[PDB]
Amino acid sequence: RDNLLGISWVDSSWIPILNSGSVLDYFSERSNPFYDRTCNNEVVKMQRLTLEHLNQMVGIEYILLHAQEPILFIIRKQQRQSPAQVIPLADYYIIAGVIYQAPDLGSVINSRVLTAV
Amino acid sequence: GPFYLMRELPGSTELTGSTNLITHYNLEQAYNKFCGKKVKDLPGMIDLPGSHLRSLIEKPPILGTMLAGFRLHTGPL
Amino acid sequence: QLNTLNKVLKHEKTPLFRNQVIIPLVLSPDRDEDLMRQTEGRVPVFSHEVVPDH
Amino acid sequence: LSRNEIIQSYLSRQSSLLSSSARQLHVLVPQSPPTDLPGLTREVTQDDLDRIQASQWPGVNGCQDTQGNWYDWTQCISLDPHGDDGRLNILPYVCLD
Amino acid sequence: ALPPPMQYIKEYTDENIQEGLAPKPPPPIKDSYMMFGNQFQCDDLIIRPLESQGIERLHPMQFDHKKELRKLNMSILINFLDLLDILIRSPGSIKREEKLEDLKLLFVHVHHLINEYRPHQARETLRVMMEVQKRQRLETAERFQKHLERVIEMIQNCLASLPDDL
Amino acid sequence: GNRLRFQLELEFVQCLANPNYLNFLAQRGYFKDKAFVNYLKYLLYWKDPEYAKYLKYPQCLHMLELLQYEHFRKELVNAQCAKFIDEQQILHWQHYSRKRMRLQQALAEQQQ
Amino acid sequence: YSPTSPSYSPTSPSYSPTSPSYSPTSPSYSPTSPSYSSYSPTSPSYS
Amino acid sequence: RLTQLQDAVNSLADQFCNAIGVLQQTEEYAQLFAALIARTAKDIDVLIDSLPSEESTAALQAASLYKLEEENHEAATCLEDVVYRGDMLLEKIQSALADIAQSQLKT
Amino acid sequence: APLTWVPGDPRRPYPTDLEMRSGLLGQMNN
Amino acid sequence: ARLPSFAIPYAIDVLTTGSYPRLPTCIRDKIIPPDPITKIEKQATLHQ
Repeated sequence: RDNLLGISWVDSSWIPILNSGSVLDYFSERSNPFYDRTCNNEVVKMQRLTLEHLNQMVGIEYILLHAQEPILFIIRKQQRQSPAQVIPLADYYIIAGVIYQAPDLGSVINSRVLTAV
Repeated sequence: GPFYLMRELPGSTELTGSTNLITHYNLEQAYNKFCGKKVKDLPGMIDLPGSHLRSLIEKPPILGTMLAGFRLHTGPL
Repeated sequence: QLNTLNKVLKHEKTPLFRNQVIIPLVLSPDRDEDLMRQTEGRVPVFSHEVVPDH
Repeated sequence: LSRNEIIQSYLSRQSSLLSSSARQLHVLVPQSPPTDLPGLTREVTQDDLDRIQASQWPGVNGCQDTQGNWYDWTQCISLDPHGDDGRLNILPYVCLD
Repeated sequence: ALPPPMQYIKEYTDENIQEGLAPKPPPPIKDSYMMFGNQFQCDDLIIRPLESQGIERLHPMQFDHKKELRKLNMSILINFLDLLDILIRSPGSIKREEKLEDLKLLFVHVHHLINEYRPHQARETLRVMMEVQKRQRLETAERFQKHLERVIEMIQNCLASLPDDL
Repeated sequence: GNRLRFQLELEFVQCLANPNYLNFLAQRGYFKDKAFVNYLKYLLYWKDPEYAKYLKYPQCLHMLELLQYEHFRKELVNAQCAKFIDEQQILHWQHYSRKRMRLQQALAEQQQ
Repeated sequence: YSPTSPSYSPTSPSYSPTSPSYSPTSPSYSPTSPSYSSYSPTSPSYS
Repeated sequence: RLTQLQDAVNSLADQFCNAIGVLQQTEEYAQLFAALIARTAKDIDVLIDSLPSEESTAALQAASLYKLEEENHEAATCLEDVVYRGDMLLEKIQSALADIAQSQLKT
Repeated sequence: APLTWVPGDPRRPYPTDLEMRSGLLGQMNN
Repeated sequence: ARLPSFAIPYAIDVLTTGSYPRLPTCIRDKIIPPDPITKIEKQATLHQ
């Protein structure tokens, strides 16, 4: 919880069972530090075959953005004020069943320059 | 039984794919009448019996006489 | 010089950078000649190791 | 799981046949009632130890085959059990590099 | 969850940070239960566990592997033909589950016989290999013996060479 | 107890056969400490047959010897090192097995 | 010093990682009725 | 050999499963499937006809390994005894070549 | 070597990280 | 269910000798530098 950018979480048993909706499910788990046990994404784990929960009423949600079938599966965290209104919060990208948080442009540049100086 | 192996023969049964329902339930006459009707509808019979709403009827199916007689006035025009 | 040159440009009026978020689209094992030549020979054939590493 | 395409089905035949594969078949080995230790309690007969090292023993040191060619455990036997051009090739039992 | 890629170096290394004589010695051969990886992997066990543990045995103690494997190959083809026969008569008959279960039972006995063969092969390999080693040593010794005679042949050639010069 | 010591040491030595864990330890700086080299020198008791009898993954022993050369630990901090060593290990393994099999089969089929 | 591969390596954990819990062991579903009314990023080198 | 036998047994089943699957899912398919099954079945039979009833493996195995140990010892002695005397040759015969070389250089 | 071992195949010669995490050294030290 | 081949020469190399003679040696050739000879063989090679 010190720095979410500097944490990686995985589960080798989950890695064989992985592709598309599977990714949403893995993220949905719970123990992943990025996933919140509060917000709305917890209640989609409670709901069944939901197909539009992010629109009519709103809240913090996690949705797949871009997907490559074998490994690459990018997830985006949105905060909706109303249907047809989306506010992007952050992006968590999964490479080879390893979840990282997408580094900011300015934050990454500045920290690495500090390491170089 | 030194040989071993040698398991059970199934035993013949009457339920098979062989008998079409035409022969299985003796509906061989219903299929013949269907073919005859196809070679030769309800809407046609209705238009022949009468001059010539369906959604309302389907929805309905899914779900002081003297004053009524006198109330006739203020119409027929 | 380039520490200060870089820093001045950064602190000069600019669009917010913490806003933007870097996301990778595709990773393929096919030989890359463009990527290699662009990165001056270093880091070629965008593999899986290279995105957690960089 | 539908498969059944003429092409998909045709691939199955070639792959399965490759792994599996006038008689040219191995000589039928009659069963031996006494084995070297328990069956004949012959224990070690120096003769048995001498036979295994140099003599041809039909099943202890090799496979006889038909046509008389003798194939030792290290060697690979090529034989044609079906009456067809394709020949079953039996790889070495020991395969000591 | 909370766990990382396992806890890092600790305990034995802390002990090891000493000098000359202070570190603890090696542990004794725990001849009992251990926990490598996740499996117990306890000691004192066989190589091919009897099929009697976990499944039925359709083969008598005579077990002439070569004859029983041939019978089991036949039972499997005949049982497949019977499964086709259940399909002729009643696909839904209770026997269909039994025939599907009985064919699998047969495929497993063949693997148990193959497991008997693998030690039959380990035992044979332990027996041979030293026979090839034996022949290679005798041949290498014969080569040296022959090379030495040929070296002595060279010695006598050198003797011929002294008169050859004279 | 000595039982827990034996079990933890067995698990650690079997885990050392992983190039990923080796690169982990090398990057985290555990190798630079003079305590870990003494621990490795003590860990050489596994070469005895009575101790090697309990080793499920034997690929570790040879690797352990390399760790004593004092130049293997200075390097291997790179990820390309783990890449290359795991590549060669899995290549030796799979190619040995499948190449023996395929060579035997192909020669038996071609000679016929 | 090694084959076709990114020509750069770093300090230690570009990012530090973690892991889940023991998976072999876990709870159950315990449900109730409504009462009554492609490629491969594997180490094997690609051709 | 044994791995090939296991794979052949597993495939014998492969052609059964596949045959029935095809059926549930034309004549040439059944013909080739039948030929496939019969071919692989005969191959499994002729492969089993290989590994034997076998015997010894201890009684003869133990006797043979003991004889092999004795003969390995005696062969090691013979090869070394030859070797001590073999290396003896090169030892002072190269010093005889060095004596000739010394006499030639001293001239 | 597994007959079906393939480049995607997870099984590996080192002790495998996943087995180290569930392994005693990984958990008992924590 | 299939059981596989035994280690055989591999197990022999394991139990008797420890120096693994399998896999690649390129590990040691590329990572570990060679150990230098002492006077015993330095001058020996000198005189050969």
